Amino acid sequence: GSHSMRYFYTAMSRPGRGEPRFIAVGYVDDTQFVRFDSDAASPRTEPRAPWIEQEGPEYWDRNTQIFKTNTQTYRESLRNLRGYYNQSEAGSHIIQRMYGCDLGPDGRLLRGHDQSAYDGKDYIALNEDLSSWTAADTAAQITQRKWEAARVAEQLRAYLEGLCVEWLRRYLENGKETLQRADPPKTHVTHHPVSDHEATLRCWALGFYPAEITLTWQRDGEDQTQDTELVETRPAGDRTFQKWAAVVVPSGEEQRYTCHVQHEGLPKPLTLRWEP
Amino acid sequence: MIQRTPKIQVYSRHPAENGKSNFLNCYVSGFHPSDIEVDLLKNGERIEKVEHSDLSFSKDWSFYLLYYTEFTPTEKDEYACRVNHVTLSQPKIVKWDRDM
Amino acid sequence: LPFDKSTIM
Repeated sequence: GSHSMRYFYTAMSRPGRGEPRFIAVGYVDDTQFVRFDSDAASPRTEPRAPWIEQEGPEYWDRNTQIFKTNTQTYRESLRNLRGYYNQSEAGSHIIQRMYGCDLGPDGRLLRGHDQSAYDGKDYIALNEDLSSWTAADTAAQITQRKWEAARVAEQLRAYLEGLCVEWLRRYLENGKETLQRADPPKTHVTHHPVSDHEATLRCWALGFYPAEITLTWQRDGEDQTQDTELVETRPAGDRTFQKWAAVVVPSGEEQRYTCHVQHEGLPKPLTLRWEP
Repeated sequence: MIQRTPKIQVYSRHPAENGKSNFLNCYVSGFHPSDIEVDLLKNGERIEKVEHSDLSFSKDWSFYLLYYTEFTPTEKDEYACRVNHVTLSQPKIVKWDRDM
Repeated sequence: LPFDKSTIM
């Protein structure tokens, strides 16, 4: 029942290979719905989920103007940050930004976010009060002063509490059949001998949405945290996600082991064992 | 610069069954910077019309991408994913394994 | 809908 919207911006310089690329994507939860790429043959905001397509040409042109302006703004920001760090004109650098709003199950604003990074390190973030900044170093302090002068925190607060929430709610309604539908994992346990005296038990979760899940193995009812090989949750490509967790167990202590599965889509949490 | 090497997973959209159309996925994630080269291989040859997702990143700022193509798995055709990144000495090949 | 102001860093 909890929902969020986020935009993710990536700006990458590439000296000797033209002007910096800017690409923006937008998400509601684990569903991407828009993209803009300054490298595209004809740069424009494009729909990436069916329920966004019903938005009119004024929506698309408003997004495109915003993202075109950002392309220019980030190119200057890249110049500026190069200078703040005394860096040579030879290397490629990346600024990233992620911002958006979280709603609780009642649809009210839980909190807002706006964070930026430079070469993958935290650079500047809006504090949870939506009024003040945390700057990582003396370079970021310069940005902080520029941002205070343009009343940025104030503008973000108005957006995060207003437009962000309102549009997130709109999308959740327009896309309710998917965005507000949790699909439970399909699960099973596999067994493969690794040797005479040990076997792998692998607990699979497939076809679930949203991506948040917990898979654990227990031996005699206690967690096997250090003994579990856990794979990153991965996209199937059809909106759903996949994950597995594995333990190497002594033969035949298999029945002492249980896989536990927690997901929003499930009527009740699952306990599974290998079923020979 | 702090750089991060990609994690690589190769797997199918649907459980694999020989002679049934499916999708072969290569998921690369946890990498930085974002430039990366990814090819899907069939018996060592580069597959042509591969598609990929739009560049995004995780809460830790690391990038992720999904590359995919329609394929029909068979008993003896071998599939893999070939990845190059600034952090790698040479391209890394991860083979497609049904139980992984 | 995205945030509408972009400010140089």
